[PDB]
Amino acid sequence: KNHFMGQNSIFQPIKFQNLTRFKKICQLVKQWVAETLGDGGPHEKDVKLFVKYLIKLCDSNRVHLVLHLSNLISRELNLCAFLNQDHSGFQTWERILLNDIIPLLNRNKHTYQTVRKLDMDFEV
Amino acid sequence: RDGIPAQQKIIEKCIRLLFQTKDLSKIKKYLQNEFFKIQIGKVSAQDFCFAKEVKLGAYKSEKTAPAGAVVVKRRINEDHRAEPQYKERIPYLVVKGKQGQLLRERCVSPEEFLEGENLELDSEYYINKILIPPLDRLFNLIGINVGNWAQEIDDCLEKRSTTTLSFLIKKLKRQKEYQTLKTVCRTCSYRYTSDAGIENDHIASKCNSYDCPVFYSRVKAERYLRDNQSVQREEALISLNDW
Amino acid sequence: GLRYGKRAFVYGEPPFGYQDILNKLEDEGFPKIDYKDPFFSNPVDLENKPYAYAGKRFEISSTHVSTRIPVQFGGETVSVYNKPTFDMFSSWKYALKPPTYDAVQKWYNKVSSVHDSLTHLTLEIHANTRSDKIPDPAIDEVSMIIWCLEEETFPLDL
Amino acid sequence: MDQKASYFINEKLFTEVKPVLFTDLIHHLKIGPSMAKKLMFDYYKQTTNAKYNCVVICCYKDQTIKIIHDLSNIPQQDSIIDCFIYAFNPMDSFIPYYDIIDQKDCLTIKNSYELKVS
Amino acid sequence: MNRWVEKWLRVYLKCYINLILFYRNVYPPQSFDYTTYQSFNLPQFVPINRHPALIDYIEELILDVLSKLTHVYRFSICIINKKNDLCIEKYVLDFSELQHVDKIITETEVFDEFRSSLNSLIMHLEKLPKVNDDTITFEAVINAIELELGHKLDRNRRVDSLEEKAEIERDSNWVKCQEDENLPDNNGFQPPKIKLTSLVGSDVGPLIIHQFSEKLISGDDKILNGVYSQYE
Amino acid sequence: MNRWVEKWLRVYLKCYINLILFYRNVYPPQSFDYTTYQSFNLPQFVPINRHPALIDYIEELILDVLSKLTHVYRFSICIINKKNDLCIEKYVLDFSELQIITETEVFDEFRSSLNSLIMHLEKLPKVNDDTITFEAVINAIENWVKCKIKLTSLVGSDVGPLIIHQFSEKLLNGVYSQYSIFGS
Amino acid sequence: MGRINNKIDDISLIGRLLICGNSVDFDIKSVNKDELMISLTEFSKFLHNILPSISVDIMPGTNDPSDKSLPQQPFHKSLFDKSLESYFNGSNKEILNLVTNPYEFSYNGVDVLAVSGKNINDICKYVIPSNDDIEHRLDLMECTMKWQNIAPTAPDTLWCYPYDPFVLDKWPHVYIVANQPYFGTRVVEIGGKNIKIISVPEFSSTGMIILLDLETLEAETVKIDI
Amino acid sequence: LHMDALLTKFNEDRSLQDENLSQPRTRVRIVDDNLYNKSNPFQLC
DNA sequence: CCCTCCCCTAC
Ligand code: SF4
Repeated sequence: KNHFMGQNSIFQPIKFQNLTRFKKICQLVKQWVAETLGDGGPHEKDVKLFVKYLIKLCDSNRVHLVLHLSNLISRELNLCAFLNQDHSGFQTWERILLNDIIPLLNRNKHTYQTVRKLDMDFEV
Repeated sequence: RDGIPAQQKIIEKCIRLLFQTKDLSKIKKYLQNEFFKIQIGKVSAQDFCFAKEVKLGAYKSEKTAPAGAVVVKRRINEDHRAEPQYKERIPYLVVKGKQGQLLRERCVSPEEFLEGENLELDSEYYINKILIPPLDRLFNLIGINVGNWAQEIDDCLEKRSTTTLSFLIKKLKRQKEYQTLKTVCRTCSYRYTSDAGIENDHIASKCNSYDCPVFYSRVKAERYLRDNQSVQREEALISLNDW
Repeated sequence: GLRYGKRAFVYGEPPFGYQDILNKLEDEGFPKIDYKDPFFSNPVDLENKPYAYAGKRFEISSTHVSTRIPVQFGGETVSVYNKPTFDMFSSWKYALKPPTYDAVQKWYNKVSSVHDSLTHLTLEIHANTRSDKIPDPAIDEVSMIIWCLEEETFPLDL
Repeated sequence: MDQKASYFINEKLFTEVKPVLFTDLIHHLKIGPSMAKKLMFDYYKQTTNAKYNCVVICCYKDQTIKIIHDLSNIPQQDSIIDCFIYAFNPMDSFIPYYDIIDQKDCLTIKNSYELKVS
Repeated sequence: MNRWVEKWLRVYLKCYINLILFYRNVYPPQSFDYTTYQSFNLPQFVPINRHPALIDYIEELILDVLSKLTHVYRFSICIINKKNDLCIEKYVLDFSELQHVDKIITETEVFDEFRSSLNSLIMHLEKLPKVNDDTITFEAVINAIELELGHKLDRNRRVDSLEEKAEIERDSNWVKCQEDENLPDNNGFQPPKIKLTSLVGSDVGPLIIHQFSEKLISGDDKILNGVYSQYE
Repeated sequence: MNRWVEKWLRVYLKCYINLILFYRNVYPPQSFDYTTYQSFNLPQFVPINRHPALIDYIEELILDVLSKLTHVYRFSICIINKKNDLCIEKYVLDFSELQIITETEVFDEFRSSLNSLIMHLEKLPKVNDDTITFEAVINAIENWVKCKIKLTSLVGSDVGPLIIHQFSEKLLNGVYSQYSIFGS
Repeated sequence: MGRINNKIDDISLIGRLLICGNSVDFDIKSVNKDELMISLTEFSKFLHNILPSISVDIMPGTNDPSDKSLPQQPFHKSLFDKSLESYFNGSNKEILNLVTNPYEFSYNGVDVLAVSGKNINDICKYVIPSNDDIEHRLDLMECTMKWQNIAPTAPDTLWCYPYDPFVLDKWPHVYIVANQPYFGTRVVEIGGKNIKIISVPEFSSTGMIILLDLETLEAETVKIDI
Repeated sequence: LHMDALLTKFNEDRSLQDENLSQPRTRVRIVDDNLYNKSNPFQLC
């Protein structure tokens, strides 16, 4: 409702798979991580796209959203245990969610003005 | 003692506010609220009674007689035994009248004012004459005048629930207030009756003490309950809940 | 006592003391205590009109920050003339202090065998009147008399 | 039931922070109260991450419906005639919220009188 | 459409602030009362303090924040130690990506989303350690994009209406600050590390709000001393 | 650059000294004018002494300090106990500025520093009457006569060449008495 | 509804539920329509959720939005959620019924006199140095039955009555007085006629329900904790 | 006695019968004979 | 605009 806005809102949300709402993309990610466990593992292209989206989110000072997605994926994996644990899809999903996600949390420590003081200790 | 209790209270409150807080905003807000209450009619009607002692045989002429002398003379005309004693204060109120009518022409007694069906207190006369001059005299020494402050002062039918709730709340508030007043009067009349059942509420209702604010409150509550607006609200409620 | 520093200079003593300041201010022509004149809490009621009566001018102001003059240095008020120039991504704090814990807790917690007197007797009557006419001695008779003697000052104990 | 009630409970407990009652399962899966209690008990097991506070009630011989709070000393143990998990709570404070339920076919005891419209 | 959006935002902010004050022992728990009506229909039985001055302060702060919400993309409540000026806990309400449309999401759905968000906040707050009495205070910090405050009194304008007076009060009631101004200065001897926790946020049609919390959860002595009721 | 810095530093130092003088009891209340002045568009009341001689002395001290700012490294207002000659309290203004920057940034920095000072002074315990004295002390880098702790850092100016740092120190026999300075 | 007890054989025996008053608690002196509307919508939600399984009869109370005199008129058709329009159509009064505060219920041939308890709560507000316990309240109800009137304290209980329904013309089988501090029951025999008197406690405090068996006129109690 | 023992003693051996919900039982019919009889003594205009 | 009559108070 002014000139400084980048969109209909104050800031421009990052669009992933033609989705804008964060709840919708969160539920899409949850459905994808539930369905890909029984497929033997998510496709490499999908994982690369998710990593690119997370990198875009981190570079835009939205590390809280990245932490929320990480917690959602970890909770889904934990709730899927004892039924589909060690079923050749759980292990690959856990390895991806560790290696390609956890180190990514400690990058792009900017808040639109220089860098944040002190160090980050994420809940994960 | 040639004024009214309401003006005494208002001046005392304004002077205390000025002496303690020295803030004229609080005085302005209080005065505006009081003027609005007087205009709307949310007043005791016991604090708007004059009481000046009269000497019936010590007046130059009937034209020079005081306003209370007119009321006393009217009561004497209706009954010769209602002759006041020497230097006895005769209470009276002023009521709304035609433009240009003399002040002594209205001169409503409290007995006549309360029994009068369509008698209304002269809000404009009171607010101007009895309130503005003393407040101006006390406040012109500061540099301000209270006259400016005084002069500055379908869809519902569709929403049946809100309308019926508001009507019910108003009616229940009035009923509860009337019940509390009746209980107070019954407890007071227990002094004479020494009874707690019926034939004590009758005696309590027979009281007409004009020195008690509870009597004025009870009369006002009865008038409100029997008013035409209450009948209008009840008819609207019946129409709304006729579905 | 805190050390002044490795290389510290000391300024001259102030002209006044705690007790001499008010006396010297009174000597200079100002009152010792400048009591607050009548004012307005909010500037809406100021009306921006001169306040006068009988040829005497009255200066009435408000304590609101809108009508408070800026602090002047050297007798000349210092103010900003150019329009403000901002920068992107500025952070701000609300300044105004909330009520304290102690204040809220305090608010919650509170919420001779010799006769030397005159004997006295009092009488009241009840008369049955006709309709509403007030009792009349010529037409209405007395139906009841009530008398009460003052027992405090009544001797003879009959 | 299996693999469905568990998913519904997980979603309603973690995706949105809301207490989950067995009547919610009754309305969702259109199943009897006893089956709902059985599914609540089944979900109560095989859960390594105890991120919820189960709320249980005890039904006595005198029909004394009692919310169990102490969880250590339950008076009149021999008088308990039924015990089940009433709800799953993700927080210490229960304070549930109730709304309009379209109980089209979830009734177990229907009333004699039928509703007439116009 | 902002006639209803502003009311819902006011309700959400009031509930948020009151919950933070209640669960962090900023004010004694006895003053707070569990209620559903606080001049508006609240989403749940939120505890709202009964102190008149505190109620007026919170209402004025919420109205001031809403009056400039167009330029405000982030509103935060800072928990500050009274013994030494230092932010020990920080709760953030992210208003970025919030639709600002003046042109039908109803109230039940918005209140359902608000209930979920406030339930997440309460669940996070309950697990936190308790706070001693008369040792903590709260602060309000907003992150704006393009505005300047404290410069509208340079024109010597005389106010003639209550709206103009409120505007001139709100324009000068804020002081410019710096990011992480209240945080410890990274002494280097076991430096404190800020801890970030993500919470759920409402995603109603017009209202897209994200929320997360921050906590020191560390120290180098003389920090968080005599405020967390020892071990428990 | 320097013009606005000096123009607003004069007023900032005047408000500094007057606030310190009023909030402590070096001079009694009712000798200040806290009703008809505003410092930096701040919502708080700022007191200014009603005695022209003390005001002139403070202004001359400020001008003298600003004249030798390039050589002065520190400036502090020292609170000294009578009958002891011990510095009970100190309010130091560390200077690290280098002699570009707009007037708005300087105004905002000084306004924030003054707000922090007012907030800090409001929380301090009340001191008794006729037991306090103040002295202006300056430090040279590398009317002037050669001469336990509780640090409390306060926000200064950091908007560029202005790197002024503000802090106070603390720590007496019966000087402090707990008891609202504007209530009389 | 049989969800908690799960003994569908015994729960199905409860044909009807009777709400005897005091459904909402508020102060008329300081109350707006918003809070009252919120509480009324909560009550309407309960009624909507429970009406499909059982029939409910509503009775006005002292602090309910109704007149302060004892002969309180039924609840208005409004002040209820829009979801109850079908129940308020007029033809279906066997599921939801709104009645006056004193009302005689002929439940399957058994006459039941019910009052929300303003009469007993009104006699008990006096100090009578010639005679608060559950037995005292039961004796007071027995006296009300014996005296053949329901409101002995007319100035305190009832307002101006046009053209007296409170003088009994027929003795009921069951006498119900609700909103009392305690629960108690007693069978009385006045002139060879047996009358069962029941004192219904409040649900906000001591959240107890009374089950009245119509076949044997025996009352059993059900308690809910938290 | 631990609550887990009570839960596994009661909920484990559930009946799971007479709750088909396809044909729920009808509630006992209780009729108010004064519903349409009118002539309410306590009804005021 | 000014005068007279009446009410009430302060010293
Ligand atoms: S009016 Fe005043 S005096 Fe007359 S009865 Fe009621 S209370 Fe007693």
